[PDB]
Amino acid sequence: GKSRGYRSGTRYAFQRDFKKHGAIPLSTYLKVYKVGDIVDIKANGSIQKGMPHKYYHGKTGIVYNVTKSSVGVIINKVVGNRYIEKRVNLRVEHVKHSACRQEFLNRVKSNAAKKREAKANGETVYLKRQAAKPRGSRIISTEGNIPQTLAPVAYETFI
Amino acid sequence: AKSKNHTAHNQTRKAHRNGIKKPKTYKYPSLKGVDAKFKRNHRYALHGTAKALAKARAEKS
Amino acid sequence: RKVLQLLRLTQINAGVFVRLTKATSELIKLAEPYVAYGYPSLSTIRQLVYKRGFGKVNKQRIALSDNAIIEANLGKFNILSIEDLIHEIYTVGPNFKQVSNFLWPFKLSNPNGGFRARKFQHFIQGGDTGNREQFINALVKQMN
Amino acid sequence: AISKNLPLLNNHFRKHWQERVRVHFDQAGKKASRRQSRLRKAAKIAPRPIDALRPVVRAPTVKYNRKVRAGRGFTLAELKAVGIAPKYARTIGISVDHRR
Amino acid sequence: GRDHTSKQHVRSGHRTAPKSDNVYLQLLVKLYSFLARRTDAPFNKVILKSLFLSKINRPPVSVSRISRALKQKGAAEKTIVVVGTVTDDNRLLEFPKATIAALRFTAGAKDRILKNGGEAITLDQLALRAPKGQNTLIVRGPRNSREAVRHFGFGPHKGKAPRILSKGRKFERARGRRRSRGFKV
Amino acid sequence: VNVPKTRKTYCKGKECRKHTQHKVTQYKAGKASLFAQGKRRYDRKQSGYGGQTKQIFHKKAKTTKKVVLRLECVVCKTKAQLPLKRCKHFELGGDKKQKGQAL
RNA sequence: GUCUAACGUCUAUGCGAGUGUUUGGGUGUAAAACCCGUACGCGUAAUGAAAGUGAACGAAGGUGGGGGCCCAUUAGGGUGCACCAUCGACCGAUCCUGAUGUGUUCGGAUGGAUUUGAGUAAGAGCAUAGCUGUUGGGACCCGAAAGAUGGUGAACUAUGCCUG
RNA sequence: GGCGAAAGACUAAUCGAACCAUCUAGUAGCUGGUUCCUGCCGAAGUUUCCCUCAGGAUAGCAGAAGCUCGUAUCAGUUUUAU
RNA sequence: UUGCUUAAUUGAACGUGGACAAUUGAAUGAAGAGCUUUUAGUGGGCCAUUUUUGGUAAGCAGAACUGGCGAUGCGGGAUGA
RNA sequence: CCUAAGGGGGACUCAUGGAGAACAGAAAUCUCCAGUAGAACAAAAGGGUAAAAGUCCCCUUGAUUUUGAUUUUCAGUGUGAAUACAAACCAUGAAAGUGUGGCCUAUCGAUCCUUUAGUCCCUCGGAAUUUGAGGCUAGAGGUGCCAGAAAAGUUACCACAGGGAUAACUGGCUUGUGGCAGUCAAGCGUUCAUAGCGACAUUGCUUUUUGAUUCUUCGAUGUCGGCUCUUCCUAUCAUACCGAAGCAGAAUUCGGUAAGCGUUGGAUUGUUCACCCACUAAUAGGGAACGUGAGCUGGGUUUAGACCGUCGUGAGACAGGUUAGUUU
RNA sequence: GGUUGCGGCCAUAUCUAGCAGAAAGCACCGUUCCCCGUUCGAUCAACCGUAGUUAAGCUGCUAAGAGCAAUACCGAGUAGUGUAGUGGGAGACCAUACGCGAAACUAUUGUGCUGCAAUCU
Ligand SMILES: CC(=O)O[C@@H]1[C@@H](O)[C@H](O[C@H]2[C@H](OC(=O)[C@H]3CC[C@@H]4[C@H](C3)O[C@@]3(C[C@H](OC(=O)/C=C/c5ccccc5)[C@H](C)CO3)[C@]43CO3)O[C@H](C)[C@@H](O)[C@@H]2OC(C)=O)O[C@H](C)[C@H]1O
Ligand SMILES: NC[C@@H]1O[C@H](O[C@H]2[C@@H](O)[C@H](O[C@@H]3[C@@H](O)[C@H](N)C[C@H](N)[C@H]3O[C@H]3O[C@H](CO)[C@@H](O)[C@H](O)[C@H]3N)O[C@@H]2CO)[C@H](N)[C@@H](O)[C@@H]1O
Ligand SMILES: NC[C@@H]1O[C@H](O[C@H]2[C@@H](O)[C@H](O[C@@H]3[C@@H](O)[C@H](N)C[C@H](N)[C@H]3O[C@H]3O[C@H](CO)[C@@H](O)[C@H](O)[C@H]3N)O[C@@H]2CO)[C@H](N)[C@@H](O)[C@@H]1O
Ligand SMILES: NC[C@@H]1O[C@H](O[C@H]2[C@@H](O)[C@H](O[C@@H]3[C@@H](O)[C@H](N)C[C@H](N)[C@H]3O[C@H]3O[C@H](CO)[C@@H](O)[C@H](O)[C@H]3N)O[C@@H]2CO)[C@H](N)[C@@H](O)[C@@H]1O
Ligand SMILES: NC[C@@H]1O[C@H](O[C@H]2[C@@H](O)[C@H](O[C@@H]3[C@@H](O)[C@H](N)C[C@H](N)[C@H]3O[C@H]3O[C@H](CO)[C@@H](O)[C@H](O)[C@H]3N)O[C@@H]2CO)[C@H](N)[C@@H](O)[C@@H]1O
Ligand SMILES: NC[C@@H]1O[C@H](O[C@H]2[C@@H](O)[C@H](O[C@@H]3[C@@H](O)[C@H](N)C[C@H](N)[C@H]3O[C@H]3O[C@H](CO)[C@@H](O)[C@H](O)[C@H]3N)O[C@@H]2CO)[C@H](N)[C@@H](O)[C@@H]1O
Ligand SMILES: NC[C@@H]1O[C@H](O[C@H]2[C@@H](O)[C@H](O[C@@H]3[C@@H](O)[C@H](N)C[C@H](N)[C@H]3O[C@H]3O[C@H](CO)[C@@H](O)[C@H](O)[C@H]3N)O[C@@H]2CO)[C@H](N)[C@@H](O)[C@@H]1O
Ligand SMILES: [Mg+2]
Ligand SMILES: [Mg+2]
Ligand SMILES: [Mg+2]
Ligand SMILES: [Mg+2]
Ligand SMILES: [Mg+2]
Ligand SMILES: [Mg+2]
Ligand SMILES: [Mg+2]
Ligand SMILES: [Mg+2]
Ligand SMILES: [Mg+2]
Ligand SMILES: [Mg+2]
Ligand SMILES: [Mg+2]
Ligand SMILES: [Mg+2]
Ligand SMILES: [Mg+2]
Ligand SMILES: [Mg+2]
Ligand SMILES: [Mg+2]
Ligand SMILES: [Mg+2]
Ligand SMILES: [Mg+2]
Ligand SMILES: [Mg+2]
Ligand SMILES: [Mg+2]
Ligand SMILES: [Mg+2]
Ligand SMILES: [Mg+2]
Ligand SMILES: [Mg+2]
Ligand SMILES: [Mg+2]
Ligand SMILES: [Mg+2]
Ligand SMILES: [Mg+2]
Ligand SMILES: [Mg+2]
Ligand SMILES: [Mg+2]
Ligand SMILES: [Mg+2]
Ligand SMILES: [Mg+2]
Ligand SMILES: [Mg+2]
Ligand SMILES: [Mg+2]
Ligand SMILES: [Mg+2]
Ligand SMILES: [Mg+2]
Ligand SMILES: [Mg+2]
Ligand SMILES: [Mg+2]
Ligand SMILES: [Mg+2]
Ligand SMILES: [Mg+2]
Ligand SMILES: [Mg+2]
Ligand SMILES: [Mg+2]
Ligand SMILES: [Mg+2]
Ligand SMILES: [Mg+2]
Ligand SMILES: [Mg+2]
Ligand SMILES: [Mg+2]
Ligand SMILES: [Mg+2]
Ligand SMILES: [Mg+2]
Ligand SMILES: [Mg+2]
Ligand SMILES: [Mg+2]
Ligand SMILES: [Mg+2]
Ligand SMILES: [Mg+2]
Ligand SMILES: [Mg+2]
Ligand SMILES: [Mg+2]
Ligand SMILES: [Mg+2]
Ligand SMILES: [Mg+2]
Ligand SMILES: [Mg+2]
Ligand SMILES: [Mg+2]
Ligand SMILES: [Mg+2]
Ligand SMILES: [Mg+2]
Ligand SMILES: [Mg+2]
Ligand SMILES: [Mg+2]
Ligand SMILES: [Mg+2]
Ligand SMILES: [Mg+2]
Ligand SMILES: [Mg+2]
Ligand SMILES: [Mg+2]
Ligand SMILES: [Mg+2]
Ligand SMILES: [Mg+2]
Ligand SMILES: [Mg+2]
Ligand SMILES: [Mg+2]
Ligand SMILES: [Mg+2]
Ligand SMILES: [Mg+2]
Ligand SMILES: [Mg+2]
Ligand SMILES: [Mg+2]
Ligand SMILES: [Mg+2]
Ligand SMILES: [Mg+2]
Ligand SMILES: [Mg+2]
Ligand SMILES: [Mg+2]
Ligand SMILES: [Mg+2]
Ligand SMILES: [Mg+2]
Ligand SMILES: [Mg+2]
Ligand SMILES: [Mg+2]
Ligand SMILES: [Mg+2]
Ligand SMILES: [Mg+2]
Ligand SMILES: [Mg+2]
Ligand SMILES: [Mg+2]
Ligand SMILES: [Mg+2]
Ligand SMILES: [Mg+2]
Ligand SMILES: [Mg+2]
Ligand SMILES: [Mg+2]
Ligand SMILES: [Mg+2]
Ligand SMILES: [Mg+2]
Ligand SMILES: [Mg+2]
Ligand SMILES: [Mg+2]
Ligand SMILES: [Mg+2]
Ligand SMILES: [Mg+2]
Ligand SMILES: [Mg+2]
Ligand SMILES: [Zn+2]
Repeated sequence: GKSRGYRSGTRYAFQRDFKKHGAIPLSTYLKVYKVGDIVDIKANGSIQKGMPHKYYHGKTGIVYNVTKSSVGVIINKVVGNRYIEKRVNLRVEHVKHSACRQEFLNRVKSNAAKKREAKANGETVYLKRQAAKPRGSRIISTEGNIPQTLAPVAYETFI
Repeated sequence: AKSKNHTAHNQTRKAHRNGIKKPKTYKYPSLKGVDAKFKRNHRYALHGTAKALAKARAEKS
Repeated sequence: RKVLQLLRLTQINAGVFVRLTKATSELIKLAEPYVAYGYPSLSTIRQLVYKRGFGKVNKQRIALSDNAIIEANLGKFNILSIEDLIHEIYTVGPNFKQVSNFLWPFKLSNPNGGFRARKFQHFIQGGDTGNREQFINALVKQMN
Repeated sequence: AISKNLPLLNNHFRKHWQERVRVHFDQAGKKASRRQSRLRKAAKIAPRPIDALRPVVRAPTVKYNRKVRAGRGFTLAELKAVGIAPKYARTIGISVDHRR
Repeated sequence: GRDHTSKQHVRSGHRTAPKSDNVYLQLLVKLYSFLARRTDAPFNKVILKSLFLSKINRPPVSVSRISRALKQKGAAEKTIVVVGTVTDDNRLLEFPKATIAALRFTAGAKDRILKNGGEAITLDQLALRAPKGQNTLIVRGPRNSREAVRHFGFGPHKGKAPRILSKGRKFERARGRRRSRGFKV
Repeated sequence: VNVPKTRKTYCKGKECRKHTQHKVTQYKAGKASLFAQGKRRYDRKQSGYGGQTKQIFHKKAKTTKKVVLRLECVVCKTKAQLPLKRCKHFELGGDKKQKGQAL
């Protein structure tokens, strides 16, 4: 007999973290979610109402609806050869703001401040990010660092 | 008799000939499922908003 | 396969220029079992561009037989000559992307003198794939 | 047996329908013979008209009330009003309807 | 061998000629094949393309739509171009004086345009008074009001029209359209 | 299963439109009338020759039935029906549980 | 892998809020061609089980895009059909409210509702033809073991009888 | 139906239901076959339902017709952040 | 702007007006992107590396990813899906 | 399965251990300390839970009403189940709040028909009244093969369409099993591991067993055995030449090269196999489509006739016994 | 800086054993008519701030403390793993090549930080 129930295979996924069981710290209930916010979904095993399905555990999406104790999140789920918009109702215990917004919103502010300062200075500044490039030339001083010559060591048994 | 029970072989090939395609995004998403109390009120705020803007342009004509 | 397609390497003995960053380096690492690559000398670049240099103009593979073709397609990037293009490639310039994408992938022949006894193993282990660094110049001399 | 997005049809061809196919090849021939018979009847009874005088009557039902068409015969009251006996009227090219 | 990043030997997927063998429709494309080839005016390239379209791709344009199109601000004397038939609308209370260039006019449309002081010219007459399509306004008919589109994309909870021959309470109204008869889709 | 003989639920009658006290009774299927059209059609179909004309169910699988409560409002006498889950045993207004007593 | 009846998509054509002459009538150089019209079919209104009711707040709506056209002068602005996403308005059903009134049980104004329709929102259809696809037909061609109706056999043979 | 000292035997080389003609071109998810050339594109044996398991429907894979547009913003890939 | 929300002049959503101009905010590629209708065949599969289950095992039976054969000739493995 | 084992609130803290108290003891009841849950939460298991979700107490019926959206299975159809709101009416608590059944993951059911409830509304079509009937909305009566026919057997008298998509021979992979052989050497062998043996282990070989599988053959490869005849293998029974011995002789046993050469006559049995009698130098074991049926024979098996026993109500069944049964 | 009330993160804050703690606060502490709750004013309820005490709670310090946290020329580029070859090996398995890279172990260091309001030697 095959078993494919709603919470099948969630033995470890829906567990609380080790030494992190019990009551929810109330910052979870004090956070404010607005329509358009990006939130990660991670199911709390101790709150059984409003739990996401195991598919959305570990997924990240956008809030589209705000209710008394829950938020609505839009997830794009792959079904065959296209994506389908899934609209999941989640209590805020299973939701956390995505930390990817605050870095990108910070890169926008930093770009704006430098650009307006080069404009103030009558100069130019380049803002496109670049991947790490190969390192330049350099000179190695040997004062205190004359090279030590190594050789492969013979075979030994240590038991 | 007895046959093959299940296999996902060749299924990712079939999904990637023309699919695994991201849906298009639009400036206004559909508001299906948003709270009815807000949605009823969002109707009156927009209709009234349209009234104020209509009068401002009717002056400027 | 997708990585090689994105490097415009869609046939055997096809050659392309890559500016080493981290993104393009990890790309080449993905294609490593199927490519031989290395650090090209200035003369190797010149020989490639002179003999097998073609441009992509309105999606067509056109021989670089006159500096006017190069000017008409890369003058907004300050390339007015075949030597401007070679200079922009060799000392990787601010417009390396446009200049290298305008260049159609080089279609080399097989080496005169052959490959090693078995190609598809790293150059370090006696094969041909992976980074050979300065011996790519000898290989291009064999194949171009 | 059922396939695609198509309308569901009711094609009543489960009997021996091919034994009961009437193809009207003789449309033109019967038209011509009808015309010749009609000419024959006219030359037989000339100059008396081939058509009896028909009354004018309202069409029944709520759908055809507005329309008026040719009836079958003039009522006995109508013929009485013009001083023609029905027995005599049938002999002078007038149609009678005892039912209306 | 090649690792093809796209399908090889693919036709463009656009009409390059009318499907029609009407000799007079191809004479107009011959005029606009020349115009699209030589004037650099974007109007002429659109007309040549529009002359290739099929019948369902050239919906009839009512004379009321042209009336509403002429009611745009600063459009009272623009020249209306309809690549197709312009039909009449007996629901209008009034029609302006207008110049309309079309492939065809219906009798009511032609009478009403000329009765109200307007002109009903063909597209070749247009190409002489406006070889670059200056001060024009192209009107296209409704493409999605066609009956066949009612049944396109039919499915559960899709709200389209079933393909059905008869209409009534006994025809596809019980089970699957009603919660008292099972479910509703 | 033990259900009290009274209950305070919503009354849908227009006069009440509120929770009233409702008498609880077990619903009983009425006697099948001989002039329901399906019985009229069934009797005509079975007549004559041809044998049994409609199917007869045999392959019983359920061992219970859904118990239905008839809730009649004491204010307006409007009846309401509530189905319960499948129970093998069911009493109305039985002896309430006594927790703590000995065997 | 056919023909036919009825159909889906696409395309060409005629006319177009209409369309279809051919049931029939006229006519004829006679199954042709030519001509005629009342009706009728489909379309032009939907929705509800039904009684029934029945489509403009507005320039027949607003927003973000939108080819083309207009003014410009890189840019920018105006106008923006078709079409896309979205929010509204209107008609029918359902539920709620229930004005003046009244065959005092009828009437249903007004204002609403995460409800609902194969609807409106300046018509798009009708008709002919072709390929392809659908269903019924023998149905791409050939093929059962069987079932039914009506008839012909006891010159073989089984059994009775008659005469040898 | 007959007939059977009984074998399901015999009933015109036909018998666990004769022969003749018709219904009848009986039906067949099963066999077999299915007729000229070249050009371009080009699969599936997987999902769900089915007295479903040699079959259908359904989605997918494929072709064809195109239509709206013309670099708009996409990717069987990398980088960075999370 | 609102008939929702706040003790509120607080907020929510959608807006008017103003500021930030081509390094408009990583790489690489892009025979361009988006969209629609309709229909065929198919719905027995098998193999190789690796992960892997039953089994002493099997040229056995069953799954995971990819690539193949099927549907494919050509050079090599003598011969061989 | 549950009127609470549902809902709300409140109070308390569980398993277990130590130290103590008449009868009283390992277990009765009482006390303190310790006690992260080592318990309890209907039922499988997992997750979850400590001023609680557990234990106890108080009050209750939200296990109620109208319909929409969503998640899982998914075709993004149905069913089941669940989630978050909208609009009511309520319960509880000082309150914030919570409550749309069971802490979460299983605990279930279409069309047609009937029955009940609701609206007391629409229709019975020439017009009314009242019965009756028919409509609209929600439940119930059920399909467990659970997307849901109404259903007992036999055929050894048999038929048809097919299938090597699938069994009964050979053949192919495997070699558990069967058979044969090694290595290590604790023991046996009067002493003495290895003359001859050899446990516990362990590595193999073979395809003369039986399994396992289902690749070939179902538009057919004649299925047992015997007779006849040829050939091949060696894991050698005899014969030749030799090595070893717990080889005095005789006999015997172990081994090497060795398949050149032979390996029988009979009673019973269809037999293969078996078992006896007897000769013999010896009466070894096997393969060749389990060699060999257009070579035979046809005793067995396996059509139809028939008998018995057991089984079956019966038609009939038996891989049980018996007899007769076309070898092109 | 101490202290109280309400807290955020929820052991660098916990556990065990000692010792210390000014001022204020907190606390133990006294009483039972009243509201209230118990077998028991022990808990809960109410009253007094009067009669007493820092003994306890609490706070801080001590401990090669247990536990916890952080760091690393610690272990270890080890185990494992993505990719490659007509590499090795009868096989079991192993080496190499381009990449990614633990856990335990060991050593060292640390033992709450802090928001709003009020108050104090
Ligand atoms: C004696 C007996 O046991 O046989 C009865 C038969 O007599 C009975 O016939 C009834 C007959 O049944 C039918 O014609 C079918 C109607 C619906 C189908 C089926 C039978 O009932 C189902 C099955 C199932 O529920 C039942 O089973 C119904 C039981 C029933 C009993 C009495 C009256 C009505 C229904 C679904 C819930 C829906 O209804 C349905 C889809 O299968 O209907 C007539 C009105 C009755 O007169 C008639 O009852 C009598 C007295 O004879 O039907 C039952 C199914 C049988 O079990
Ligand atoms: N009047 C009903 C029938 O109509 C038939 O004719 C119908 C068909 O010939 C023709 O079919 C058209 C089709 O060509 C066109 N491309 C699309 C259109 N929807 C179809 O019409 C269809 O829908 C209409 C209702 O809208 C039905 O009445 C009609 O039967 C059906 N064929 O449209 C006609 C409209 O009825 C026949 N004359 C006959 O069977 C009968 O008269
Ligand atoms: N530091 C680089 C790494 O990149 C990793 O992932 C990067 C890519 O490898 C990965 O790409 C995956 C691709 O592997 C997978 N096969 C398909 C998937 N659609 C891609 O996903 C990505 O692209 C989609 C749109 O295509 C976007 O939603 C998004 O940028 C990202 N999820 O997603 C990232 C690119 O955006 C991880 N994010 C993380 O380990 C780390 O950031
Ligand atoms: N444990 C942190 C998780 O790892 C994520 O991503 C980590 C891995 O998943 C990711 O691995 C990527 C892989 O996704 C991708 N498909 C292929 C890529 N080669 C891998 O990257 C690997 O190699 C690159 C250099 O080539 C290194 O920079 C990287 O550290 C290494 N893991 O590299 C990251 C190394 O930390 C994110 N870094 C982080 O936000 C997330 O929480
Ligand atoms: N209820 C019993 C049935 O009623 C029959 O007669 C009934 C019918 O004439 C009529 O019943 C109508 C019916 O026409 C119609 N098709 C359906 C409608 N729901 C019925 O209505 C009836 O039933 C509902 C249900 O509870 C009641 O609320 C209501 O008071 C009652 N009139 O009203 C009568 C009952 O008041 C017979 N009396 C009886 O033989 C039959 O079994
Ligand atoms: N030697 C083993 C195998 O034997 C096979 O041949 C057959 C025989 O060895 C053996 O057949 C036996 C038979 O020996 C015996 N005397 C009678 C038995 N009815 C037969 O078959 C029996 O065994 C087979 C195999 O498991 C199964 O079908 C079943 O258990 C049973 N029918 O099993 C095989 C199939 O029946 C293969 N043909 C051969 O290639 C292979 O070597
Ligand atoms: N041929 C091979 C061998 O011959 C052997 O033969 C046996 C005897 O015939 C022989 O014994 C001797 C023989 O050595 C010698 N050279 C000749 C003498 N006549 C034999 O004598 C033997 O046979 C005679 C006659 O029948 C008897 O009377 C006497 O009892 C018997 N010992 O030696 C064996 C002792 O029993 C055996 N049959 C056997 O080992 C084997 O078959
Ligand atoms: Mg629950
Ligand atoms: Mg299958
Ligand atoms: Mg299965
Ligand atoms: Mg040479
Ligand atoms: Mg080629
Ligand atoms: Mg319209
Ligand atoms: Mg909808
Ligand atoms: Mg019908
Ligand atoms: Mg339901
Ligand atoms: Mg009768
Ligand atoms: Mg009778
Ligand atoms: Mg009858
Ligand atoms: Mg009958
Ligand atoms: Mg029945
Ligand atoms: Mg029965
Ligand atoms: Mg008409
Ligand atoms: Mg219409
Ligand atoms: Mg209004
Ligand atoms: Mg409405
Ligand atoms: Mg409703
Ligand atoms: Mg009323
Ligand atoms: Mg509405
Ligand atoms: Mg046939
Ligand atoms: Mg027959
Ligand atoms: Mg029959
Ligand atoms: Mg007869
Ligand atoms: Mg005789
Ligand atoms: Mg008789
Ligand atoms: Mg017999
Ligand atoms: Mg005979
Ligand atoms: Mg036949
Ligand atoms: Mg191709
Ligand atoms: Mg079924
Ligand atoms: Mg099967
Ligand atoms: Mg079949
Ligand atoms: Mg087959
Ligand atoms: Mg098909
Ligand atoms: Mg199919
Ligand atoms: Mg198969
Ligand atoms: Mg098949
Ligand atoms: Mg095939
Ligand atoms: Mg190949
Ligand atoms: Mg070859
Ligand atoms: Mg070989
Ligand atoms: Mg409980
Ligand atoms: Mg309770
Ligand atoms: Mg509590
Ligand atoms: Mg423990
Ligand atoms: Mg324990
Ligand atoms: Mg809705
Ligand atoms: Mg669904
Ligand atoms: Mg569902
Ligand atoms: Mg389920
Ligand atoms: Mg529920
Ligand atoms: Mg309240
Ligand atoms: Mg509530
Ligand atoms: Mg409910
Ligand atoms: Mg079930
Ligand atoms: Mg039911
Ligand atoms: Mg019913
Ligand atoms: Mg009943
Ligand atoms: Mg009924
Ligand atoms: Mg009547
Ligand atoms: Mg009545
Ligand atoms: Mg069962
Ligand atoms: Mg079934
Ligand atoms: Mg099923
Ligand atoms: Mg048998
Ligand atoms: Mg016979
Ligand atoms: Mg087979
Ligand atoms: Mg073995
Ligand atoms: Mg041994
Ligand atoms: Mg000894
Ligand atoms: Mg076999
Ligand atoms: Mg054969
Ligand atoms: Mg033969
Ligand atoms: Mg043979
Ligand atoms: Mg030997
Ligand atoms: Mg010897
Ligand atoms: Mg020999
Ligand atoms: Mg003998
Ligand atoms: Mg014998
Ligand atoms: Mg054998
Ligand atoms: Mg044999
Ligand atoms: Mg032979
Ligand atoms: Mg023979
Ligand atoms: Mg034989
Ligand atoms: Mg012979
Ligand atoms: Mg025989
Ligand atoms: Mg015999
Ligand atoms: Mg016998
Ligand atoms: Mg016999
Ligand atoms: Mg027998
Ligand atoms: Mg005999
Ligand atoms: Zn009431």
